[PDB]
Amino acid sequence: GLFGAIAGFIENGWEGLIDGWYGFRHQNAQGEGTAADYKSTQSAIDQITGKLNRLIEKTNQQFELIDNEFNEVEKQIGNVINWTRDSITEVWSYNAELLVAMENQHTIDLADSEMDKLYERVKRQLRENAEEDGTGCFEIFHKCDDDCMASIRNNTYDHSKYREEAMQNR
Amino acid sequence: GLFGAIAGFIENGWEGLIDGWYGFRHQNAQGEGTAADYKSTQSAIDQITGKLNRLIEKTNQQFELIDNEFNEVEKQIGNVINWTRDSITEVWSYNAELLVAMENQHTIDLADSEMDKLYERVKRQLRENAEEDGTGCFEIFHKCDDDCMASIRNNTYDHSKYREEAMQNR
Amino acid sequence: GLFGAIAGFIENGWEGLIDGWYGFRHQNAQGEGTAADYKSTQSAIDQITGKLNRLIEKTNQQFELIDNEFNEVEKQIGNVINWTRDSITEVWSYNAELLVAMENQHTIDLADSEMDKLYERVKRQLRENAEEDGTGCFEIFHKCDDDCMASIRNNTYDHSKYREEAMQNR
Amino acid sequence: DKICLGHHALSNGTKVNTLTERGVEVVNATETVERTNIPRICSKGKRTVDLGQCGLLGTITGPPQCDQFLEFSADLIIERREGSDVCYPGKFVNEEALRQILRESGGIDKEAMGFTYSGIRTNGTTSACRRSGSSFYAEMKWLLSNTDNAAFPQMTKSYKNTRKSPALIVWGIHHSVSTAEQTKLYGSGNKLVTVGSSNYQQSFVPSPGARPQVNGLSGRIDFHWLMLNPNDTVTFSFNGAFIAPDRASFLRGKSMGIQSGVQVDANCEGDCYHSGGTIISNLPFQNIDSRAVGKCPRYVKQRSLLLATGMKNVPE
Amino acid sequence: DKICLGHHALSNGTKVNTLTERGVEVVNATETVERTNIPRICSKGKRTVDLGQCGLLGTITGPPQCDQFLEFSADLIIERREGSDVCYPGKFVNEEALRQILRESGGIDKEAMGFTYSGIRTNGTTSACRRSGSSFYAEMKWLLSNTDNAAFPQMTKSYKNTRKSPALIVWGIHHSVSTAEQTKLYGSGNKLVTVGSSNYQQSFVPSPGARPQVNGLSGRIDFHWLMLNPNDTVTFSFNGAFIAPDRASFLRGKSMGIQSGVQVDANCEGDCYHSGGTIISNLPFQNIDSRAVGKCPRYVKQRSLLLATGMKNVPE
Amino acid sequence: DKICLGHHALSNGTKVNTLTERGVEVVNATETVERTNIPRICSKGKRTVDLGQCGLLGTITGPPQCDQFLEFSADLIIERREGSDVCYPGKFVNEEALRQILRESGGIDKEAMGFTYSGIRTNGTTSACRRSGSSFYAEMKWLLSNTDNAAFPQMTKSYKNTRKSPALIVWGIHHSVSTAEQTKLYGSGNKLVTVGSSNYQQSFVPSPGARPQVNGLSGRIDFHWLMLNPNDTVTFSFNGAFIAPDRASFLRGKSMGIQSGVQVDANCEGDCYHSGGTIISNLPFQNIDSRAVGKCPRYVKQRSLLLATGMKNVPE
Ligand SMILES: CC(=O)N[C@@H]1[C@@H](O)[C@H](O[C@@H]2O[C@H](CO[C@]3(C(=O)O)C[C@H](O)[C@@H](NC(C)=O)[C@H]([C@H](O)[C@H](O)CO)O3)[C@H](O)[C@H](O)[C@H]2O)[C@@H](CO)O[C@H]1O
Ligand SMILES: CC(=O)N[C@@H]1[C@@H](O)[C@H](O[C@@H]2O[C@H](CO[C@]3(C(=O)O)C[C@H](O)[C@@H](NC(C)=O)[C@H]([C@H](O)[C@H](O)CO)O3)[C@H](O)[C@H](O)[C@H]2O)[C@@H](CO)O[C@H]1O
Ligand SMILES: CC(=O)N[C@@H]1[C@@H](O)[C@H](O[C@@H]2O[C@H](CO[C@]3(C(=O)O)C[C@H](O)[C@@H](NC(C)=O)[C@H]([C@H](O)[C@H](O)CO)O3)[C@H](O)[C@H](O)[C@H]2O)[C@@H](CO)O[C@H]1O
Ligand SMILES: *[C@@H]1O[C@H](CO)[C@@H](O[C@@H]2O[C@H](CO)[C@@H](O)[C@H](O)[C@H]2NC(C)=O)[C@H](O)[C@H]1NC(C)=O
Ligand SMILES: *[C@@H]1O[C@H](CO)[C@@H](O[C@@H]2O[C@H](CO)[C@@H](O)[C@H](O)[C@H]2NC(C)=O)[C@H](O)[C@H]1NC(C)=O
Ligand SMILES: *[C@@H]1O[C@H](CO)[C@@H](O[C@@H]2O[C@H](CO)[C@@H](O)[C@H](O)[C@H]2NC(C)=O)[C@H](O)[C@H]1NC(C)=O
Ligand SMILES: *[C@@H]1O[C@H](CO)[C@@H](O)[C@H](O)[C@H]1NC(C)=O
Ligand SMILES: *[C@@H]1O[C@H](CO)[C@@H](O)[C@H](O)[C@H]1NC(C)=O
Ligand SMILES: *[C@@H]1O[C@H](CO)[C@@H](O)[C@H](O)[C@H]1NC(C)=O
Ligand SMILES: *[C@@H]1O[C@H](CO)[C@@H](O)[C@H](O)[C@H]1NC(C)=O
Ligand SMILES: *[C@@H]1O[C@H](CO)[C@@H](O)[C@H](O)[C@H]1NC(C)=O
Ligand SMILES: *[C@@H]1O[C@H](CO)[C@@H](O)[C@H](O)[C@H]1NC(C)=O
Ligand SMILES: *[C@@H]1O[C@H](CO)[C@@H](O)[C@H](O)[C@H]1NC(C)=O
Ligand SMILES: *[C@@H]1O[C@H](CO)[C@@H](O)[C@H](O)[C@H]1NC(C)=O
Ligand SMILES: *[C@@H]1O[C@H](CO)[C@@H](O)[C@H](O)[C@H]1NC(C)=O
Ligand SMILES: *[C@H]1O[C@H](CO)[C@@H](O)[C@H](O)[C@H]1NC(C)=O
Ligand SMILES: *[C@H]1O[C@H](CO)[C@@H](O)[C@H](O)[C@H]1NC(C)=O
Ligand SMILES: *[C@H]1O[C@H](CO)[C@@H](O)[C@H](O)[C@H]1NC(C)=O
Repeated sequence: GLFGAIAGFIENGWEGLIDGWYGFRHQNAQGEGTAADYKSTQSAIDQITGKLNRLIEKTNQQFELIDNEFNEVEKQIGNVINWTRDSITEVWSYNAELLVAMENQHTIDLADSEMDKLYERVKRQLRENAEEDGTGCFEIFHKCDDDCMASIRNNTYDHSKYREEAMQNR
Repeated sequence: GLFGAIAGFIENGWEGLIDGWYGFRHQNAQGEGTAADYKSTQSAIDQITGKLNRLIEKTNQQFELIDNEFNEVEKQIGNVINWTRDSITEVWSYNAELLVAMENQHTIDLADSEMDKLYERVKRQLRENAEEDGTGCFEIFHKCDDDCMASIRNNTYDHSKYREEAMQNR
Repeated sequence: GLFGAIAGFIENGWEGLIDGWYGFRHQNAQGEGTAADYKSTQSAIDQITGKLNRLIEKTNQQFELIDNEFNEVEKQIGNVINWTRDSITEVWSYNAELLVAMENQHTIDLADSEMDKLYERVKRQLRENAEEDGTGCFEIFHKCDDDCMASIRNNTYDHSKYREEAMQNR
Repeated sequence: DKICLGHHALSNGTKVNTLTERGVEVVNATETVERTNIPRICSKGKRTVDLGQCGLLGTITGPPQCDQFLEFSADLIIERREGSDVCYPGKFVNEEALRQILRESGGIDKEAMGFTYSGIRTNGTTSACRRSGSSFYAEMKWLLSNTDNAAFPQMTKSYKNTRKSPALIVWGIHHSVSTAEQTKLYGSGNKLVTVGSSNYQQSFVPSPGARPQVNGLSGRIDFHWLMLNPNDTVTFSFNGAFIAPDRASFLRGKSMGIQSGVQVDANCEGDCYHSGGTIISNLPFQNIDSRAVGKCPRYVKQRSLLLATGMKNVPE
Repeated sequence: DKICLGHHALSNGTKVNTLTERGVEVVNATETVERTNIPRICSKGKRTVDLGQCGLLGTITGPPQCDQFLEFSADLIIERREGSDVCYPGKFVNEEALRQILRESGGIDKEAMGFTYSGIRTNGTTSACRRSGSSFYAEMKWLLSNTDNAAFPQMTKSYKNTRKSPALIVWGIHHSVSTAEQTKLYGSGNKLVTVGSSNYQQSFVPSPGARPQVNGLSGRIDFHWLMLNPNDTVTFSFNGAFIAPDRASFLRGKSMGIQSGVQVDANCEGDCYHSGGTIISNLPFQNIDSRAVGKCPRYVKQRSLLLATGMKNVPE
Repeated sequence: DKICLGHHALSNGTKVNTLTERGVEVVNATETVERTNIPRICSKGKRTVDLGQCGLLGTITGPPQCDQFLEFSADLIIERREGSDVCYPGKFVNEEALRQILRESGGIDKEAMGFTYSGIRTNGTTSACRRSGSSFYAEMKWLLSNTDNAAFPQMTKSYKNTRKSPALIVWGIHHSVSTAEQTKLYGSGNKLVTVGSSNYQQSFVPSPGARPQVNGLSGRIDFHWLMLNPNDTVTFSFNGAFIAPDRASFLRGKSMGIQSGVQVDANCEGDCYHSGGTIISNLPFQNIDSRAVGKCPRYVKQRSLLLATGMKNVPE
């Protein structure tokens, strides 16, 4: 994708993450744990389902028969009709192929985007108390227990409380 | 948007900012002030008006009457004509809906993009003499008077002059 | 572009860089040197050539004559035919213009994107041992010889080896 | 010591196409092209008329197989392969245009023309039209000369449409098996039938001669028609060889007409129909039949076009 | 202590649609679909011919209401509902094709055919064509038999197009009220008119009989036509019942033809026209009339499609 | 002290268009609209039939210039401006429809109808059809009356299509120069030719009269046709003025037909053709000819539409 996180600086996805699309997997003194990020999962899902509601509709435009399967119409008019129908088929076949391709490109980039936005959000919370690993991980210098991880996941992590510790640990 | 600034890490817009699209609102010892960023406002405006000049044109392609409102043409040819016109209407109605939707998506992302580019520009100027708040604010450790703010707004802020001060203030 | 690197925070391109699309130009005690980044060059080239393989195809849909250049058909049917053909020409002329324009926008943004991804990759490697200049340059505080530059270019630069030096040099 | 961001993934993804790439795997994807047919005509909630052995144009003239269809009413009209417009061998001039008018008519209402005849026979029948013995088209009258070889006198008959909608008028021209048998039925000489309306001018001289035996008979009847506007008058000057209208048809409203060889089904609803059945789908495209009618997904040549509904799949 | 980045916003935005969402509010938006009609035909700078009571096809044959239109010249031709192509009741065979030719002709230039007649009458008139008393189509001649019941002798008359562009040739066939009155005008027997050109072969026997009274008369004239190429010759063999061309029409250049029931206006300019008026707009789409002609925005079914011209609106 | 990132650039770029901008310069770009014509018909690997002086419809009736084309076979059929469908001046009714049928026929196979004649002449010829002296259409027979002014007796002849594909049947109607010369050839009276098939009903009375001299002759032959289905029978009742079919045509398979005035070339291959030649290209669009046929790029009005294949060019 255009934002270089999915199939980018993050090596791969997690098959264990069945809770949501995006998540945190932490490592500390109390072991290892994993949890989904609701907010980002939801932004992606909503935007995608929004694409669907737009495309999954049929028009109220009625078309009637202009030729006959049981009793062939005059050849000249029949050939004009077939030519016209074939031309229209060529137009819609093109439109459908382009629509789906450009939608799929945008879907993939948008998903990649949401991951990046989540990644950056966490960086801004952890200001100065952490560093960029480079694989989608934040090395935390101060002691961060499970309670501390939960504060990160839920937008309540006060950096100033631990700032002195992690600063010194530089 | 895809860049996560507008309706993203920035909480909301400013109704007081009538000068331009994007701007700086600062806070210091001398109080509070606000001003527009010309360069970013202009990149967005130019790119948007460029979309418009492309779409707001009509073709030089002339079409003539093939049927008659006062004196109905023969029914068979009349039905082929109506079917053909209705098919074309279906094509253009689709094209117009898709064009506007994909343009609007791109406009919104592009506006979000320019805000992000402006945000990053300032970060690079302020290297090491400031930190990311996380709401679209740079906390400046050294003393930055109105004269100092103007240097930031106008690409003349020499970070090395204040580096020693703000570094110590870590 | 949307990512603000090409014709953005990087001032301009390099006419000397004939090796690839993107590259590193370094400066140190041993002088100055330049080299292409294969990986990013290749991502851009592959994605672009992928656009081409999609567009450079013609359909297997055969169309036959419905009118006559040597012996004009009846005027009424002839005018319906011309009107129908002209309508289709109007559709494809529109489609072609939009396709190329939206492809070109995406190509330019994608190229800008790859440059940004490369820029960020290097930043993550150099964590704490360097700073953002703001023109697309990393000022390295510790001594980095040509051997050291090659380690950066090839994803083998161990930051922890030089960390103590560059940290002190803050 | 650390906290890591990631995303979900599967062992196997679903391949889809993008602007840049063919067959990139994503977490989930859905089909945009309908391939599922229902092999029935889904007519739940619709006034439906299945013509079976009655041809659509037969509803206007009335051969025996169309007796129960002379004044039908419908939202949906179904023509069948076994349908026949005629009993006595013949065809309609400008047939397909008339079919199109009738397919969307919403059915027909009939009204007496009020023609009275003097000095001629009106009772002409045949073995091709069977209603317990010989008969004729229910809405028509086979006008003959009083006795064999007798002169068919130059006649004038007129009809004014005194209603608010166009009247459909139909008349036949009989082409006998020989020049002799034309004289037997209608007397000798050059038989000329003329028809004139404000929108319309035409004339009809017959043409006796040997056709191949259809329904056992070598004669033909040419059916003709026009749409007579409100307050307009139509006049019939004829010298013989004329199959006169008894009733006129008026159109009830709106309908859709289809051709099909599958059964009707009042348990499923659908608005998109083709000869093999009904396409029920909200998908924007279909690859079932390019001649589908009603309110349909757009026909496209591709079997399948998958739309990504998930991120790119990057497995372990 | 701090410096903050932000963007502008309003209390209320303008709702628009995207790929992902319906009704997202943005700072500013503009309409891409034209809904504003001008209820006049905007003809500023254009040679305009408003036919009024003259029917377009009447300009070729010349009934009294088309006398001032026999050699007109135009960029823009306007047909009106009150127009009539005929004085003496009748119609043109292949009428709509001829209209299309004439709508874009740029008008017509006329030239004498140079037919001379001997042994017949050429002065035939009627009360339907009024030019202070009885008259006839200005560009035609009603050819009659010298006296009542007199033989109309088998005639040959020819005309060579000696010009660089196609000639438009028109002739009429008279269908009298009775078989008697055909004999009165042109003598008895089977009247046969034949016409032959390098592109063209056809024949015409008339058909007398009673039509309803139009303009007080029950007779009809069938007008027919062909396009005679440069250096090509056309021959008229006729035995009566023939309305002969006096002049031939040549096409001046290029025009556009429209139908409308609104006034002409030389104060506004426009290139897109419909019967209710003119669409003046640079917008790429219109929802006013799908049958609009000229150089138009594309007709679409949606009333409105707003295009964002500002960022997303995120209010306080 | 430092390491810098950058990208490549040129002094001069290639201008292209985007959604936002006109003429942005990029590093590299390629054309999406084909402008290169090959001024030959590229027929490598295709069974090709260049008709030259033979008109396509002449292959069915057989004037001298079509003698080598009576049973041709082809994937690609080429009509030329110099082509002529006739020797004896005349034309086909419904000509263009027949051309379309023949263009994609894959050629024709011929078979004897098996008509036997008694009490009439079958040897009728002319100086217009030259095969070392006077001749006639190879696949037809000019049916005449035994001697001058002799009655042409009312005849019946029938033909059953006993094959698995539709038969193409063609017959002519002779229109003599005068009413006299019609009587000379076929006797006096009203000549009536009738034709009847399960799909088909029509009749033909001729029309003698003076046409202009084409090929030195003022007579015309009207050629007519129908498609006779498998197991169906067609009957010909005629009283004279009839050009009878000797053979019937069957369609071999599939072909494409084109019109062109350039040479054939078996060294280049192509699937998209127009009168000026062949468009060989993989580009999705072409601006050469909107009436190009075969498998073609889409015709568009723009000369050129460049597609960026490189990043934006930002020079020093
Ligand atoms: C009654 C009489 O004088 N002769 C009878 C023969 O005609 C009859 O031969 C059969 O004729 C059949 C055709 O008969 C009809 C028909 O269409 O069924 C009978 C209709 O009454 C007559 N209708 C009118 C209005 O004239 C109709 C009409 O003449 C023609 O259809 C018009 O072309 O003909 C049929 O051809 C049989 O194949 C043929 O054998 C014999 C048979 O038993 O009986 C005679 O009494
Ligand atoms: C003059 C004469 O001998 N008889 C007069 C009656 O004919 C006339 O009856 C009226 O006839 C009207 C039709 O008259 C015309 C016409 O079209 O106006 C007169 C034209 O000169 C004649 N033109 C030619 C070339 O023959 C024309 C033509 O015969 C027919 O239109 C062709 O169908 O007829 C009309 O029908 C009136 O309604 C009818 O009363 C009476 C009336 O006063 O006067 C007699 O002197
Ligand atoms: C043989 C005879 O009695 N008289 C000869 C004149 O007819 C002839 O005058 C020339 O006639 C030419 C037309 O001749 C044909 C033709 O088409 O070439 C001859 C055909 O055999 C005849 N075919 C049939 C089946 O009848 C054909 C036919 O009558 C008409 O084409 C039908 O319209 O006519 C041509 O018109 C010449 O321009 C004309 O001079 C003279 C000439 O030397 O010789 C007489 O012996
Ligand atoms: C127009 O196209 C239709 C098909 O869409 C042609 O009809 C088919 O013809 C083939 C071969 O002739 C048959 O096998 C099919 O049964 C037909 N299908 C249908 C739905 O009718 C038709 O021949 C074409 N028209 C002309 C004039 O060629
Ligand atoms: C083709 O469509 C036109 C409309 O675009 C039909 O004409 C309209 O018919 C309705 C009802 O019959 C009238 O109320 C309108 O006045 C007509 N509008 C116009 C612009 O003519 C027309 O009937 C259709 N053709 C056929 C053969 O049905
Ligand atoms: C339909 O369009 C064709 C062109 O695509 C017209 O034919 C051209 O006519 C012009 C002027 O009449 C000639 O100079 C060209 O030689 C023609 N080109 C071709 C390819 O035939 C044609 O006239 C139009 N049809 C009608 C009925 O007007
Ligand atoms: C992965 O492979 C198996 C092989 O049997 C296949 O059945 C399955 O559908 C694949 N998974 C997905 C999600 O397509
Ligand atoms: C995957 O997409 C399908 C649409 O075909 C949908 O029914 C389903 O909800 C989706 N499943 C998951 C696990 O996301
Ligand atoms: C038809 O004419 C009658 C007069 O008898 C009148 O009542 C009716 O309104 C007219 N209708 C139309 C459509 O002209
Ligand atoms: C917001 O609300 C008012 C209510 O009267 C409405 O009139 C106004 O148009 C709205 N503002 C915008 C910019 O649409
Ligand atoms: C908003 O857009 C309209 C187009 O409808 C334009 O006239 C105007 O310049 C714009 N106004 C502002 C304040 O941006
Ligand atoms: C028509 O023929 C004449 C010979 O009299 C000649 O001058 C003229 O150029 C010809 N025009 C064409 C188009 O053949
Ligand atoms: C730049 O300018 C020269 C002027 O001669 C021109 O020929 C050349 O094509 C240009 N370069 C490119 C890459 O277009
Ligand atoms: C530039 O694009 C052209 C396509 O027109 C291609 O042939 C060539 O490989 C490209 N050249 C370079 C130097 O990238
Ligand atoms: C035509 O009829 C014959 C019977 O003689 C039969 O063999 C053949 O199968 C029939 N073909 C069709 C298509 O009906
Ligand atoms: C039909 O009517 C006539 C009376 O004009 C009568 O003579 C004849 O017998 C009738 N025919 C039949 C079969 O009832
Ligand atoms: C018309 O012309 C003829 C001369 O052939 C003449 O006898 C007759 O009186 C003329 N008619 C009129 C009304 O002047
Ligand atoms: C053509 O055939 C007839 C026999 O019916 C014969 O008399 C005549 O001479 C033949 N004509 C020619 C030119 O051989």
